[PDB]
Amino acid sequence: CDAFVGTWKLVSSENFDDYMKEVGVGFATRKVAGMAKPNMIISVNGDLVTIRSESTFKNTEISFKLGVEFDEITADDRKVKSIITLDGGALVQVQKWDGKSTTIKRKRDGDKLVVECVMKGVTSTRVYERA
Amino acid sequence: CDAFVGTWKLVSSENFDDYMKEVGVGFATRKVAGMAKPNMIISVNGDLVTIRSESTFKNTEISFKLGVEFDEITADDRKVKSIITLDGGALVQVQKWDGKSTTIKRKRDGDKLVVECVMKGVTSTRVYERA
Ligand SMILES: CCCCC[C@@H](O)/C=C/C=O
Ligand SMILES: CCCCC[C@@H](O)/C=C/C=O
Ligand SMILES: [Cl-]
Ligand SMILES: [Cl-]
Repeated sequence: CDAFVGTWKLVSSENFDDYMKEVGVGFATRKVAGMAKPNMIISVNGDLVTIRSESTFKNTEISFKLGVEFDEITADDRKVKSIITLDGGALVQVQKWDGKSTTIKRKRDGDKLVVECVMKGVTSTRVYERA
Repeated sequence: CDAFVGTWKLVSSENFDDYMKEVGVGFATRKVAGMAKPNMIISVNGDLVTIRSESTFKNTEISFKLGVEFDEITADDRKVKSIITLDGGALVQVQKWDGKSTTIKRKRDGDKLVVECVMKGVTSTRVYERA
């Protein structure tokens, strides 16, 4: 799971607004979230994975074990159940809440970390590179 | 558990260096950790409690359920097991790792949030007030 380890900075964002729309994120947060260029810091300690996201918007962190469901408060303040798994080199996170769910796929593409977020057919894609 | 909810800023620190010494935190981190004036953001969402700590030093966050042990990577990068409990108005956190343990008691005193950290008889006390 070490291919993801390191510090990553956002270099491109696509369709993030309609992904957020689909998730139920409100207008004001969408403006601030869409203007942020977060760093994403990923580390592994033994079996424990950690992902820190650092924007002007918010600073969040999740710590989790692969394939063990955990409770999470997302940056837009949803309380979700998440499970994160490693699937052929992609880190795949499923978040469930209030009868909905969204998949967040983190994968390595050349020198890039590509994050694909899907919910109900709406996809957002954010690309990161090492800082 | 709502007495702790809100944003808190550090107003005083006492004996933090020897507490850190006792925990095993290294010289360089002790300098940077001791110069930080963190904000501490506490929220409750249903049964889920969250504590964000925001310094120039690091931004961390733990999310937990009361009385349910969780794995944590501390700001100084120890992997610990923590259990947090509510004991007569004090939020009490025990961290265990490598045969050691330390207790972090968060309590309300008038308008202050008082954090008392103990390990092997060495105590540190940090006082926060609402930001
Ligand atoms: C701020 C809106 C929350 C929706 C999830 C989105 O942030 C995923 C980002 C990944 O980099
Ligand atoms: C940075 C050293 C980690 C040791 C725990 C100490 O930070 C507790 C602070 C509470 O406010
Ligand atoms: Cl690379
Ligand atoms: Cl008060």
